[PDB]
Amino acid sequence: DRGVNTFSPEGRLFQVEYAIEGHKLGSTAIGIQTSEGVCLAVEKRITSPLMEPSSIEKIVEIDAHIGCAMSGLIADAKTLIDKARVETQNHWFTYNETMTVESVTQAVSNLALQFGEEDADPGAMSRPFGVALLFGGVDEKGPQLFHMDPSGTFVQCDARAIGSASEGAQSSLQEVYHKSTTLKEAIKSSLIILKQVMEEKLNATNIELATVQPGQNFHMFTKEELEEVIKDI
Amino acid sequence: GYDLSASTFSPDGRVFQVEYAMKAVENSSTAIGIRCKDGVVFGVEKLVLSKLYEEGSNKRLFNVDRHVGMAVAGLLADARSLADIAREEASNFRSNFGYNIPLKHLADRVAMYVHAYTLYSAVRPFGCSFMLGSYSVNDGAQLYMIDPSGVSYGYWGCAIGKARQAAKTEIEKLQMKEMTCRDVVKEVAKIIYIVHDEVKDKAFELELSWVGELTKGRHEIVPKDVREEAEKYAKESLK
Amino acid sequence: SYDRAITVFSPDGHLFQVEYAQEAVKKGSTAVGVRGRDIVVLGVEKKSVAKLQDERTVRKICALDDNVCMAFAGLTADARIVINRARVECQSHRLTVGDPVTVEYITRYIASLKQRYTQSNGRRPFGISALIVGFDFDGTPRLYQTDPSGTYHAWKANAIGRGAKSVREFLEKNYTDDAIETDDLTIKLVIKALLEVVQSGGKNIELAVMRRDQPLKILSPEEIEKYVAEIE
Amino acid sequence: SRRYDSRTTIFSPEGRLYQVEYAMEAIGHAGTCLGILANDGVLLAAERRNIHKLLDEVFFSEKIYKLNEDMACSVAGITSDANVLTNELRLIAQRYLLQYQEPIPCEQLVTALCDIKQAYTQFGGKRPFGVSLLYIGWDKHYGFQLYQSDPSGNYGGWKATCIGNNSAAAVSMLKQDYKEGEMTLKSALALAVKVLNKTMDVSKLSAEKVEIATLTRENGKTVIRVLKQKEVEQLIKKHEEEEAKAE
Amino acid sequence: RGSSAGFDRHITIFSPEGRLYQVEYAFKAINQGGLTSVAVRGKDCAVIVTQKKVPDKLLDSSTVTHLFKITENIGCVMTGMTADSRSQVQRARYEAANWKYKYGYEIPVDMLCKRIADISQVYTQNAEMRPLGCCMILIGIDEEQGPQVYKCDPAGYYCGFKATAAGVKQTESTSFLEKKVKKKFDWTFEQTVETAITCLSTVLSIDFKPSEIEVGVVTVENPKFRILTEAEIDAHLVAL
Amino acid sequence: SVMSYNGGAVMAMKGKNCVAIAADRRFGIQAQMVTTDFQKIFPMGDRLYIGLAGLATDVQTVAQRLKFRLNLYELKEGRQIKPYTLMSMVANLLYEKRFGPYYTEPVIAGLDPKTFKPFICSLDLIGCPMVTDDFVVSGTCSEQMYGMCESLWEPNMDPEHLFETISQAMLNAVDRDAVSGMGVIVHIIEKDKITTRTLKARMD
Amino acid sequence: RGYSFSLTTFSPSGKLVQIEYALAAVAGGAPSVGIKAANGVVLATEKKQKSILYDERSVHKVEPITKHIGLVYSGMGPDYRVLVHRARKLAQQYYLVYQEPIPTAQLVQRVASVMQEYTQSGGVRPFGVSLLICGWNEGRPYLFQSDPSGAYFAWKATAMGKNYVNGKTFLEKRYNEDLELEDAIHTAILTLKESFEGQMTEDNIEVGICNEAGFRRLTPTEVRDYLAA
Amino acid sequence: NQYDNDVTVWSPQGRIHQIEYAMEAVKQGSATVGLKSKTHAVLVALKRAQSELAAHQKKILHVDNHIGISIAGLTADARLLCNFMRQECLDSRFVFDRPLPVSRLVSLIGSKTQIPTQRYGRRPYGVGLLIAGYDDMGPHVFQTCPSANYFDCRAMSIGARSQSARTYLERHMSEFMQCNLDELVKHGLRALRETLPAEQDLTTKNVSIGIVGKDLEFTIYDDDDVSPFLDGLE
Repeated sequence: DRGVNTFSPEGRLFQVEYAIEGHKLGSTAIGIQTSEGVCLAVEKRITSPLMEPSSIEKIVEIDAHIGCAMSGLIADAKTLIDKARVETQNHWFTYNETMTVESVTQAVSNLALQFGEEDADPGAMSRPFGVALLFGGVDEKGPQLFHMDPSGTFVQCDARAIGSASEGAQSSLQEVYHKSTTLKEAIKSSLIILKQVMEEKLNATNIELATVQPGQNFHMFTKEELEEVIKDI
Repeated sequence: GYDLSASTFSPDGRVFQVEYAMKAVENSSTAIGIRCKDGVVFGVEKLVLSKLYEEGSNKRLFNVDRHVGMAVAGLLADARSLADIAREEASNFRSNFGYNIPLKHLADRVAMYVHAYTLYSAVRPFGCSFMLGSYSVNDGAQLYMIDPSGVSYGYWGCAIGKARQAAKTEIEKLQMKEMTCRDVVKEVAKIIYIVHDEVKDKAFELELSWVGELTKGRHEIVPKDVREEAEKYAKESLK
Repeated sequence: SYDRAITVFSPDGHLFQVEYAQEAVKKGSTAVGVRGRDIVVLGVEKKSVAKLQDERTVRKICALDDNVCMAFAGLTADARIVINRARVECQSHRLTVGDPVTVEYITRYIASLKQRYTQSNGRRPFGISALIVGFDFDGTPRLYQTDPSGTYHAWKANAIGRGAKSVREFLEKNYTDDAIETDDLTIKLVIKALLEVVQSGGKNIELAVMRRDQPLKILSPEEIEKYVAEIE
Repeated sequence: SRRYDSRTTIFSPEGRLYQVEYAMEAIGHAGTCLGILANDGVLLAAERRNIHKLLDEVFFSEKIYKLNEDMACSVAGITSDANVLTNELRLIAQRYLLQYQEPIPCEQLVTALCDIKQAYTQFGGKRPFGVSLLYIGWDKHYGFQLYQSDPSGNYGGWKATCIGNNSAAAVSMLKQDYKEGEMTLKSALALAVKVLNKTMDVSKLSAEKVEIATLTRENGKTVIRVLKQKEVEQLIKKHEEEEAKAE
Repeated sequence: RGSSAGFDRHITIFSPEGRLYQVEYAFKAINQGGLTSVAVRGKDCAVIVTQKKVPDKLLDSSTVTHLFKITENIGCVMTGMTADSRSQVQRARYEAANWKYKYGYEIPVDMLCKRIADISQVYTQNAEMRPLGCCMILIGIDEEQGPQVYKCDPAGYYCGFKATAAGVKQTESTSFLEKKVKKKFDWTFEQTVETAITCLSTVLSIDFKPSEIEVGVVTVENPKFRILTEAEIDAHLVAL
Repeated sequence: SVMSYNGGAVMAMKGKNCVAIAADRRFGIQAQMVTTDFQKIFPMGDRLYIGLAGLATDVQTVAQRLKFRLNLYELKEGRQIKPYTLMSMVANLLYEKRFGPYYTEPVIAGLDPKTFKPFICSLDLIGCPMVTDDFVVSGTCSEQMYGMCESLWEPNMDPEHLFETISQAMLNAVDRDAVSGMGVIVHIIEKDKITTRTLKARMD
Repeated sequence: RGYSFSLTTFSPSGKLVQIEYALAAVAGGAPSVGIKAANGVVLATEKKQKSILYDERSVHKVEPITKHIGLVYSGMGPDYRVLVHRARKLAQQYYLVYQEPIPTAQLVQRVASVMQEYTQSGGVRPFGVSLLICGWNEGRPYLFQSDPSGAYFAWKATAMGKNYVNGKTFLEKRYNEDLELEDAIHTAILTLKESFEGQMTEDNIEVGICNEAGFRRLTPTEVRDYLAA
Repeated sequence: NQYDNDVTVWSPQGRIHQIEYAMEAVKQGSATVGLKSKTHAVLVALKRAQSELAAHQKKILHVDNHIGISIAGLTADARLLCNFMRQECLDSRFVFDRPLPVSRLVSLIGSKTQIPTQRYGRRPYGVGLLIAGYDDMGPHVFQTCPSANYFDCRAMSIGARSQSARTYLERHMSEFMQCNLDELVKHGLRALRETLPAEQDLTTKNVSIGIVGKDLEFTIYDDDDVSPFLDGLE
C-alpha cells in the first residue's frame, strides 16, 4: 500500500513507529553509571535445558574501553557492532589515540534512517533496524553510558533500562539510584531489580554481567565470581 | 482512478495532474506585466502575512541575466528551481556563442524543460507560472508567459495570479502601444491597487521593476522616489 | 535493476516474510543430530523412496570440508546455493590463513548471508534451516543450528522439521551422560529418537556418522538395518 | 510504480510460491514424455502434439535437441522457454570443454542449468520458466544416466520416470513392470510402447503420434539415433501381436 | 462491447479484445485544442492552410503560429497539444540535420515521416510514459516524384495522401474533399488554394477575414518553403 | 622475431579431386629441442583440416577457440561447415585482435561436402585470406618450399604422385632449416579415404 | 527510467492471458495466405484502403529482408515495422560474420527469440502480430510462421487474420503436392476471394513470389493479368 | 483518500498532503526563539524534560565561526543538514579565503531541500531550523521550512505552543534594535517563559543560549554559564 518513507497525519514515519514496537518483545537489559565505572546486565532467557547457555552473547566488547549490550533483533545488531569496531580501529590508525564513547554513539546513530528503495545505493537497507543499544566506557572525562534508538536519537544516561519490562524497571531504578553510589551497591541493586522482574530464578547461568572502570579494561564476570556474588547477596 | 499520474489519459483525453498543478497557481496572489514602446514594467502585489518578517523577504522578481527580468506566481521553491535552470541556460549560451541570448530562445528552452515533467510517473509537474521580459536595440521590448504545462506565448500585457479575470479586464482599457514606461509605471500601481482585495488580505507590499532604454537594457528595480510618487498617484486615483 | 522492499515491518513489529519462510521450513523432512564423546552423528528421514529413484542424488547430508558437515530442512534448491557458497568460503579461509576453519566460523558466515537476504532490496528470504557439526583442532565436537532469520545457537542435541515438536520432548527426557558412553549406544539413541516420528515403520532413514578419523562415513542400509533389530 | 507490481517472488501465508505452483500446473497439460534406463543404454519416447496434415517434417525431430556428443533431452510446457534453455545448455557444455579439454558430466550439466532456473524464483521481479526436462547421457564415472528437472529448480536421478499429461498413471504402471538390473534395450522398448499405448486417450498408436530416440556405446563412441517410422511400426505390430495372443 | 480486466484503462497493455484503450484516448486528446488543418497537393505545388483563432486581443499574434519549418524545403503543420507539438518539431529538426550530416544529401519526406512514426511506436509499448497527444502533416518537393504530403498519428501509423484534413471536423471535412477527387485531378494547378479555403469554409461557415488563416507553399519553380503574406492571402480571399 | 621462436613449417598441395597437408614435428625453444611429437594439424571436419604455425601457445589457443565455435555452429545449424565458410570465420576471429594479435599463420585444406571439389587457402596473422590453386606454405623455410613447389608441381595429379611430390618437397625444404625437422607427417584427404603417414627424416 | 517487473504472469490455471490477448488482437487483422509449391512460394494479402483519398503506392505489406527472403504479416503495422527492421539487422550481421546469405530457418529462430524476449522482460507488452516468412536456399523453398509468444512452425499452406478457420478448411481440399507456382497463384487468389465482401482489383491486394532467382512483389500490371482469370 | 501517501500527487485542490504532514511533524518539538538587535543576534531554546534521569539534549549547534543554528523536529535529519552546512562553509573558506554570507548559505540549503519534494519514492526533511549569523551587513535571523521556502525575520519562534511567544514578540518588537545584549537576552527569556505551562518556570538546566555579534564568535552557554542571565527575571 504505502512506501517505506511515508509520514502519517501526525508526521510519525510508520515504519520507524513499528520498528520501535519491535522492542517491547525483547529480554530486559540494564546499565548504571557510577563515579568508579559502569556496569551492564542482561537476562539470557533460556528456552529449553538442551540449549548451551554459553552460546548466548548479548554483551560484546567494542574496544579495550567500550562495551555494548543489545536487545531486539540480535541478527540485526551484528552489522552495527562490526561497523562500530571498524570505526574505532580507523580512529586509532589515523590519530594514534582512543576514540570516545560520544563519538562512537554518534557515528553508529548515523546509520539509522539510511534506508529506502529508489536511488539509494548499489546495496542499501530496505527497512530500519530493530535493535536498541547501550554503550559504556571510560575516556578523558570518566565513565559514561549512552542509549540509542532505531530512529537515530542517542542520549546520555546514568541509569537506563531497555526491554519488555522497562516501564517497571525504571520505576524502581529511579528510587534506587542516587549520585553517591559505589559500583558494588550498583551491582547489588542491578541484580535485585532483575530478580524482581524476571520470570525464572536468578541463578548463575541465565544472566550476564560486565564492568569497565578507570583502572582496568573491559572485563566479563566469571561463573566463579558471579556465583560468589549471587550467593553473597 | 485517473487522477494519480501524469502518464494516464482520462477517458476524454485530459491530464488531471497538470489540471491540479494549475489550480495551485489559480489561487495565488496576483502579478502583472505591461509592454511599452521603450520597455517593459513588472509589478507584483507582495503579501505580508505577519509583522515579524523583514520587508524584502519572499521576493518574486529575479534577475535571470543582465538583460532579462522574471516575475513568478505559485510555489516559490519550484520558482527558484526554474530561476536557476534559466540562469544556467543563459550562461551556457554565452559561453558557447559569445553573445547574449534572445528572449525568444530562452523562453523556448525553459518551456521544453517544464514540459518534460508532464510525461512520466516518476515526477510531477511544476506548480508555478512565470513571466519574462527584456529589451534589445535589435527587437525592442518583449514579454512571454509560461504555464505549468509548458505553453509559451507572446503578449502585450499579462495578469498571472488569482485576480487574473479582473486584472486583464482593466488592463485592456489602456492603449499601451503609445505610452512610455514613466507613464506606464503609474498605471501598473493603479491597476494593482484596484485589483487588490482589502478584506481577506489586510496589508500588502508593492515592488516594481523595469527594463528598457532608460536603463540601457539592464534589468533593474524601480527607484524609491518613483515608487512613492506612483503610490500616491494610485491612491488619489482610487478615491 | 529491481529495487523494492519485499520484507518490511508490520503493525506489532513482525516480519511477515520471515514468518512465512519459517512456516515453509516447518514442512520438510525431520532431521536429528547429537554430540557424542568422540563421535558426531546426524540423521534424516525419507518421506518416500518411490522404488525407482537413485538415492545417490537426493542426499540431504553434504560435506563442506574435511571436518565439517551439515544437513538441512526446507527447500533443496536454496540449500544447494548456501552449501556451495560455504564451500568457496572454506577454501578462501584455508588459502589466506593456512589452517582449516572452525565450526563457529562457518556458522557465522552462513548466518550473515541469511540475515543479509532479509534487509536487501528486491530479494526474498531463504527457506531452509541447517544443522552444522564437526570437530576442531583441539578435538572438541560441536553442533550448531541456524534459522531463516540469521540467528544461531549451540546445542547438546536438536531436531528440525516437522515432528520436531515431539522429537525434542523425547530427546530432552532421554538425553543423559549414560547413553553417551559409546558410539553404538548414541547411534541407537538417535535411531529410537527418529523412529517414533517415522510412522511408516522400519528404516526410511539416512544416517551419517563423523568421527575424528574416517570423516563423513555413511552407514550402509544393511548396517543401519542391524541396529533396528537390536533395539527391538 | 508500486500500483502495477505483481510480486512474483514472495512467500504465501502458508510458505508457498504461487507462481511456481501455477507453472507446475501449466506443465501438467503438455504432451506425454517418458524415459527408461537399461543395461546397454537409455531411451526417450515423446508424443507428437501437432498432427495437422498441412505441416512439414523438415527437422530430424520435434522434442529431442541433441545437446552434446554424449547427451540429449526433451521438454514439456512452453516451447519458447524451452529454446532459451537449450541454447544455454549448449553454451555451458562448450565452456566446460574449453576449460578442461574433456566432455562434461551429466550431473554437472543438470546442476548448472538448475542454478539458472532457481535464480528466477528469488530475485529480479520476472516470472519463471514453465518447462520440465528429461536428460539422458553417458560419462566416464557412472555410465548411462537419466535425470529430471522442474520449474522450481530441483532435480533427481531416476530409472524410469515420466512427465506431462497422465504421468501419474504412467509412473503407476511403470512401477509394476520394471525390474532392476535385468532389463535390456528390447524389453525397454516393449514396455515403453505398451505404456504409451495406454496413457494416450486415443484408440491405438499411429507410428506418427510418437517419437523415439535411443543412446548406446559402440566402439568407444556414443551414438544418438532417432528411430524411424518403419521401425516404430514394426514395434507396434509386435505389441499388437503378443497382446492379442494372450487374450 | 469490449470488456476490461485488470489495468487495461491505465497502461498500454492488451484488453480482452486486443484494443489498447490508452491509445484510443490520445486520439480524443487531439480534439482538445479546437482547430482544424487541411493539406492539398497539386500537379506542381503543395499547400497548407490552418485556422488562426486567437482567444482575445492582448496576445502578440505574430507568435501564435501552427506552421513550422523543418529544413529549407520541408514544412509542417501541427494539431493537438501545443507543448507536445513543439517537442515533436524539435525532434524532426534534429533528425533532418543528422541525416544530412551522415549521408551527404537532404532527407526525403517519407524517410522523415517514418522516423517520427517509429519514435512514437515506442511510447505505445513501454508503460512508464504516455503517448504524445498531437498529429502531424508534412509537405515537400521530391526531386524524383515531385510534391508529397504525409501524415503521422499518435499510434505510429504514417500513410501518404492525395489530400488530407486533421482536427475537430475531420470526418465531414474529408467527406467534402471526397467529392472533388472525381475529375480534373482536384484542380491540379497553382490555384488549389481555392480548393483548400473552400473546403475549410464549407463546414465552418466563417468566410474568413484576411487574417484568420495561415497558408504555406512549396513549388517546383521555387522549392523552398514560403509563408504567404496577408496581402497575398487577402487577394485570394477577395476573389472568392 | 616472435614467429621464429618455436620454429615450424606447414604445407598444402592440391591434386585432381584430392588435397594433401603436411607439417614437421619438432617442438623446441630458441636453440634447444624439447620433444619431437608436437601436433600442428587439427581435424576440423570429416574432410576438413587446419594447420597452424608460429608461436606454440597461440597455436594451441586458436585451435581451442576454433573448436569451440565450430561445435556451436554445427549444433545450431544441423550440418557440417564448408571450407569457404570456415576460412571467413577464422579471419573474423583473427581480426578481432587486430591490435595485439596472435602470432600464428593458418592453412586450410578440405573437400567440398557435395561436389568433392578441393580447396586450399592461407591467412596472414591479421586475417587476410588468399586462395590459390597450386599450393600454400607457411613457416620458417617458406622460401625453400617455394623453390621446391614451383619446380616440382604439376596439374591434375593422382594421390600417389601428390604424396610423392609433397613429401619430396618437405624433406629437402627442412633439410636446410636449422629450427625445423625431426620428422614429417602427411595427411592425404581423398574422397572416401584419409591416409596418414610418417616419413623418415634427419635428427640433427 | 523504466519498470523492472514483468507484466505477463501465470494464472491459477497456468495460462498467460497477455499472450492470449495479443493473439485475440492478431485474430482481428486482415487476411493473409501462403502456399508452397514445387518450385516456389506465394504470399497474398488484402490491402484494402479506407477511402479513395489514401495514396496506395506509399505503404506496402509484403517486404523483403534479403535477396532471397520476404515476409507478410497480420495484426499491427507499427509493430510489424519494428520486427522488419530488426530482421534486416540480423541478416546483415550473419552475412558480416560468415560471408554467406543467412538461411530461412536461422532467420526465423532469431526473430522468434526477440519476440520471446518481449514476453518476460520488465515493463513491456508482447507484440500484436504474427508473421509469414518465405525463402529459398540450397534448391528448396521454405515457409514458416511465427506467433506472438515466440513459437514457430513449418507449413505447406496456411492462413492468418480474419476467417482463418474457413481459410484453412478450404485450403486443405485443393492443395496438391505436385502444384506448379503459376497454378498455385490461382488457388491463393481464390482463397482470398472467398471472404472479401467487395470486388477484386489490382490495388485491393498485394502478392509476392519467391523462386530460384530471388524475392519480388508482383506489379499491378501483372496482378491484372492474374486476376483476369 | 488516495492522495495522502505519495509526495508526487496533487489533490483536487492543488495541495501536497505529504509536505503538510511533514510540517505537522515539526510542530511536535519544543519551542525556540530568536531575535536580533543593532549588533547582536541571539538564540534561546528550551531543552525538553525527557525523563527523571537523562541529560536533556543538544538543540544548538555550531556551524562556523559566525553561524549557528537551533533545531526542532527529527534530530537525525537535523544533523544530516548540519553536516552539509558545515561542508559548505569549509569549502567556501578553502576556495576564496573568506567567510560565507548567511544569505547564500540559506539559498544553498533551500535548493537542496526542494529536490526530494518532487521525485517518486522520496520524502521531505522533517525538521525546521533557525539560523543566526554575522557578516558585513549585520545580523540575520533566517528561518526554514520542510517545504523548501525560507523567510527573513526580525524575530521568530518555532515549536509547539509558540503562538504565545509570537504574540509577545510582535507586541514588544518596537525596542529590539536599540536594546543592549543583556536587555536583548532577557527579552528572549521572557518570551520563552511564555510558552511554558503554569506549573513550571525557567530553572538553570533546561535552557540554552547562543550569541553571535560584531566582535564575538558564536558561543553556547552551558548549564551554569546561563546563571548571569536568569538572575533578574522576577
